[PDB]
Amino acid sequence: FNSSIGRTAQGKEFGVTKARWPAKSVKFVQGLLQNAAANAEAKGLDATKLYVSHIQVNQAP
Amino acid sequence: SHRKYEAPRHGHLGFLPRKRAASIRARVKAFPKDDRSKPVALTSFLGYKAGMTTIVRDLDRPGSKFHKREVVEAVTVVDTPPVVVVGVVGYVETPRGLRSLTTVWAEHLSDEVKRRFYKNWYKSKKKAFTKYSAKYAQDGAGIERELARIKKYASVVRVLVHTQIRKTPLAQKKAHLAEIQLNGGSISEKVDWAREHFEKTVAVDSVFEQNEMIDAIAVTKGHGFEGVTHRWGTKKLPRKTHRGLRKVACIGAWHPAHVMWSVARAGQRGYHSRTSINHKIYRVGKGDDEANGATSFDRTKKTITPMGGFVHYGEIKNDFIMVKGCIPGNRKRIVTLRKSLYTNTSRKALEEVSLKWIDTASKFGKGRFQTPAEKHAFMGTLKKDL
Amino acid sequence: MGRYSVKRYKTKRRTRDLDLIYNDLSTKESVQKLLNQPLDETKPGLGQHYCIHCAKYMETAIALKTHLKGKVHKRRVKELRGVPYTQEVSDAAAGYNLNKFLNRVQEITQSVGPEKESNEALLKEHLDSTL
Amino acid sequence: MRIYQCHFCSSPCYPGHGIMFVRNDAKEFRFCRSKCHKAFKQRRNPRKLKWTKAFRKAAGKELAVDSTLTFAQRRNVPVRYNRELVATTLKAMARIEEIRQKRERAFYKNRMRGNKEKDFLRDKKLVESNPELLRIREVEIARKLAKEQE
Amino acid sequence: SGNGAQGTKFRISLGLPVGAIMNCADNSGARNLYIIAVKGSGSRLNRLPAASLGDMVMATVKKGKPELRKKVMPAIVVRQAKSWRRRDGVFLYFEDNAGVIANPKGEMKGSAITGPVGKECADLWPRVASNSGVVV
Amino acid sequence: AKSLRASSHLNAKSVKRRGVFQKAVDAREQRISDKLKEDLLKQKLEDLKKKEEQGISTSGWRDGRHHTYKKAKLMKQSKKKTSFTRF
RNA sequence: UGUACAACGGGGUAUUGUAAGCAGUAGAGUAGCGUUACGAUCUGCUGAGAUUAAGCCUUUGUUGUCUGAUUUGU
RNA sequence: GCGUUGGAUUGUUCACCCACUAAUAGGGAACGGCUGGGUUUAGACCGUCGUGAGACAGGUUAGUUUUACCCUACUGAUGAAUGUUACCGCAAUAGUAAUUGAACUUAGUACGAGAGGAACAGUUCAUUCGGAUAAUUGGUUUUUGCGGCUGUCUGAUCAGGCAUUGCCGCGAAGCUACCAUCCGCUGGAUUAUGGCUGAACGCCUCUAAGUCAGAAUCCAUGCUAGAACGCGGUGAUUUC
RNA sequence: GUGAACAGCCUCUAGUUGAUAGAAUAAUGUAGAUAAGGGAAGUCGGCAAAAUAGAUCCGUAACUUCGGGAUAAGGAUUGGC
Ligand SMILES: [Mg+2]
Ligand SMILES: [Mg+2]
Ligand SMILES: [Mg+2]
Ligand SMILES: [Mg+2]
Ligand SMILES: [Mg+2]
Ligand SMILES: [Mg+2]
Ligand SMILES: [Mg+2]
Ligand SMILES: [Mg+2]
Ligand SMILES: [Mg+2]
Ligand SMILES: [Mg+2]
Ligand SMILES: [Mg+2]
Ligand SMILES: [Mg+2]
Ligand SMILES: [Mg+2]
Ligand SMILES: [Zn+2]
Ligand SMILES: [Zn+2]
Repeated sequence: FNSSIGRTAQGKEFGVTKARWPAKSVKFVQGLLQNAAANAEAKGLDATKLYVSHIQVNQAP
Repeated sequence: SHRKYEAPRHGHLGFLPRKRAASIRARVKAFPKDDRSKPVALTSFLGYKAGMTTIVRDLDRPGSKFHKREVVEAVTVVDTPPVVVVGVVGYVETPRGLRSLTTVWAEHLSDEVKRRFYKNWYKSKKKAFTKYSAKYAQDGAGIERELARIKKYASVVRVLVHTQIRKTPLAQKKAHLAEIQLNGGSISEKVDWAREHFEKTVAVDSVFEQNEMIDAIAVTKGHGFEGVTHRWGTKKLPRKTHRGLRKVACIGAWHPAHVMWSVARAGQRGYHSRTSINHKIYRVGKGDDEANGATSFDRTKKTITPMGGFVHYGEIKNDFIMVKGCIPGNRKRIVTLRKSLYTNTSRKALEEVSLKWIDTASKFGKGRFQTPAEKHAFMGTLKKDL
Repeated sequence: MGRYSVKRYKTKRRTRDLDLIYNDLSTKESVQKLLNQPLDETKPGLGQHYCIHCAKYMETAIALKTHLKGKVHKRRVKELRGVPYTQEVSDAAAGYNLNKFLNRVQEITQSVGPEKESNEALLKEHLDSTL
Repeated sequence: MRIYQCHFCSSPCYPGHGIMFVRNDAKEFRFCRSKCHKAFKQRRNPRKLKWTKAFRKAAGKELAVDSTLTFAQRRNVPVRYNRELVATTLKAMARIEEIRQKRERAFYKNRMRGNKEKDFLRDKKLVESNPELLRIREVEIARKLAKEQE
Repeated sequence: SGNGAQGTKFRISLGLPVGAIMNCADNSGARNLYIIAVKGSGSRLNRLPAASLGDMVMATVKKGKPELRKKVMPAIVVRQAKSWRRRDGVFLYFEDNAGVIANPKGEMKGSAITGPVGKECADLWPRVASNSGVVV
Repeated sequence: AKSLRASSHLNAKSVKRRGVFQKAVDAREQRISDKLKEDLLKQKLEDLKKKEEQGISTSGWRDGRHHTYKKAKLMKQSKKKTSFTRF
């Protein structure tokens, strides 16, 4: 979803030209990440070996 | 149907595309034809454009209305410190054109030219050519073999030189490196000259002299995105024309159902490679001359530098080339000065220039005085002097 | 640069210079010629009613009288008092032809000055009597 | 080739500088700057504008009559070229300029004598008229000296 | 560069386009000259032919003698108010634009010229220099 | 008028070019060569004065690095079938 | 960790046009008793004062700064 | 190949005059975007016709249509990947540009009863176009840099606010002007044509075989870009 | 307060400081200005802009229903003390 987006030099890390800084989306995803970390800690999993093995976003009503 | 009134088209179709140049240093696309009878000589030189000033010239031009009279002319000053020879490249001829066969470098390179190979100099370990320099040990085998290869196979010999940018007032510390073709004796003689001149400097008066015609090769001043009116010289549309008057009214009215490549469009102006020819050298000034801005008519002991220095550039402390008129590029830009590609047959190429006066007033305003001593002599004693 | 000064001091709208007016007022013959002008159909007032100090034609003698009873005319008359400031003054200020400037100044002080003053006085009384 | 003097402000006019206006009586007016040219077009008085040499000479800010100021004048009767005369002239010009600068410095010093006396009298009157601020100054200096001591 | 002109002419800033009115500096009876064409002018779309100092124009007399009016005559520009550069090193201009009536060979109709005459025009035209009392 | 590419004008230009213009070019070239030799000699003298205080077959490969790189490049071209001259 | 970089400061180079404060015997006159009071303005200290890179030049001064993040192998 | 103009005129111009100029050639890509004539609907008046509603042989005047952010084309600008990264280059292909007049000398010579009157070679400027450039001149000013003016407000001085950049003068820097300055070339192959040798055809013939020159023509030299899937030379190549 | 003035501009009492923000300053726009020399050569057409402007004094034609035209036109001036 990138038609008519400005270009930036910070996209060269991922080999693109179009990149942005969506603060609201980042905050929501950060909250979910913190919650997942808390759930793993309650389960007793090693926090240094955790990786995001599944993430899925679809459209709400 | 046909256009009612004829007019020449706007713009030159041979300078297309009007895009930004690939490098800030303009490429030399052609060198003078090599004559094997002549002694070895360089075909070009590198300088930095400092600014412009004014001269008075005593003209000797038979048949002219200004014969035996004075003329006021504009000149451009190019700061030209000696370049340093650091390499040699051999070129062979193939059915696909000229191909570089091998390159030989000098044993020791300075940090000025080492910085050209780095994007982040302050963080690097500065390892460039550190293993290449080890090939000069124990009689320099390998170096000798590559020089012999150039002698045996090359048809063109170029010498790699770099500018001494530390001598200029420029804030940039990275030097400029370029190939200059050697025109002179045999291929072996060119190779011997380059090898004996490794790590040595060449001054501008050992390439050019006074009253010579040269060519200026440089990238023009950039201007960014520009409309058609100033990009191509089109006429403005009448006042309050709908959708703008700084346009072309009709970009197409005929069958091809396309926009032609020959129609003026808005886009980049400036920052193009340009080669202008036949600029006469008015002075080859030495940097150690205390009065390189003085003439036989003007006895004022002064240098070429105007009061307050050249605007946005600074003082001239090295050898300089004063050519008449203007050259492409702006102040502090690197420029390449090339020998003429042909024997010019105009009398202006044979004229001898005698300068009567060189302007050294301040370029930072309406400069009225040539020297600070003259300014103090005119004004007198100020309040802070007593 | 600004529009008022541009459209007042355009070259095509230039006025006569103060040194020229001083030369006109210095000699009695010039004053007589400027007072007795030939009838010109292109001039205001048929070339009559001419103020020499301001170098200006009036449509009527009453207009000339009102002009004489005014501060603009007084301003010009005050301007026309001293040395006319030719190029020799600026040359002397720079230090050039100082003796020539001094000779001109003493000539103005001795001979040209009082004659011009007497001519101005005679012109003033003539205008007061006739107007 | 010749250095001209500005009609308005007497500044030197070098070749290719300023602008010239020719009047109907063949009088040339050379101006070193657009500033002087526009002042002339507005018909301002250079003897009333303070930044001009004409005003300075008229008001006595710098000396105007001297022996060193009579060596330069327009030469309407040329002389035959003589190499030794040219060399003598070239040395004499430097000597004359040095002497003129010395005399200008002396003139300015004579003009500005008395300033020290006036400034001293003003300072003395101010010190006499401000007793309370001096007491504040003494208190501040004493506190600073006590701080330095301890 | 015109018939009767002596030698080549170097470029001068153009001051008088077609439609301009200049003063008449000779004594033939004309008061002003109205420019209708410029001799030797170039061809370019939308560009007005313009005269400079020393150029020959075709002019009609607007103010002057009735016998002198209602005809087209050659004229030479001797003064212009647009500043132009002399190669000796100064830009200069006159108070007014002024010209003199001449024939196609460059010979003056009058016998004298009043007011200053530009050096360029006087050196270009020998008859102007012969009839000029003030040359710059 | 005669164009820049007019044959007779170019012939007259060549006749002129063979004379004084070429002679002046040759004299300038000789002077510049002499100045270049003088500059080299002066640099040699300065280097000697500075040091006063202090005191062939072209066959085969160029080097082992070149041999390894070129052999690997040709092997890669043969394996990937992207050679210009060899099937 | 240096012909290091920066923020200030200094010196040039320019633009404008003579700062604030004090004083005078200069000031058309008028009022009270030659003096004083008011007084546009004039004169002196004063080419003074102000600005000067933000895309000007230069720098023996003062005060600081030098550091994090990501990726890349035949 | 390269140019082919500036204007007057609508009681009509399906054109005609004046001038400049080297010259003011003809035409196609429509006639198989702004803008005036014109398909201009509702208002109105005059004329002709009609018994009338009305229509016209007609004449005059006034009268809202308003994309683009889509695809493509065009102009410029980035960019993944083939070990990485950096520097110096080559040139397939594409584009291409210069133009006209005058002047000195040749010369008052050739030619010519006279009146008149050239050119090549050697030199100097300018028209149109193109590419740059800002030393100088001019223009521009939110440098709100300096100064001044009106009205009001901060008690006065000083120092300042507001007046939709208040107004006036100068004004560096930058930008910019045929309103400023500079620069814009030389090798092969040809056309028309003029020839050589020479048959056809025991004469002859520039043509048939062969061959010499020759146009602002062509292809190059030179100039611009550089294949993002064309290429070469060279430097360095990681200690957790 | 200025001013003829409930005009325009500035201020006291009282009342607001609301209208998505931040960063840069390409082209083209919308709104507003300045420009050498010439002065309608532009254009179907002076469209649009520019120029004029308050007040005091002098002066003011044809025509006319005698009431007007008329601020006709054209000129001189304006601060402070
Ligand atoms: Mg958008
Ligand atoms: Mg241009
Ligand atoms: Mg400057
Ligand atoms: Mg047109
Ligand atoms: Mg209707
Ligand atoms: Mg010839
Ligand atoms: Mg105020
Ligand atoms: Mg034959
Ligand atoms: Mg590529
Ligand atoms: Mg204008
Ligand atoms: Mg018209
Ligand atoms: Mg037209
Ligand atoms: Mg009327
Ligand atoms: Zn008067
Ligand atoms: Zn001046």
